[PDB]
Amino acid sequence: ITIPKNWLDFGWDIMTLDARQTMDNIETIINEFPEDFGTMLKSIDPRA
Amino acid sequence: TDDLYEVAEATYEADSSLEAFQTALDGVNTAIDDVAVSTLQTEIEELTG
Repeated sequence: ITIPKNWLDFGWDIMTLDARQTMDNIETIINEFPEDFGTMLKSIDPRA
Repeated sequence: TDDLYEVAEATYEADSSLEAFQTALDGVNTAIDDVAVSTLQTEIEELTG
């Protein structure tokens, strides 16, 4: 049963770490919207 | 008595050959001591891995 132990330690990152990988991508992707909103405020403002 | 001394020595042929059974049953244990204990090593390589 050390066969599992050998295969696990790298393999489980696909669940363990990839969640964190992909969320930071998602969180930075989402931050394009606060950016965009910031752009649209800075462009709507001069109408007044 | 002689007729029973023949039986005595007949018990002693069987006695002496039962020392041969000590070889055939007791020294013959050794395969146990091998196969129980030359046999983690093949599986330990999945620790080394």
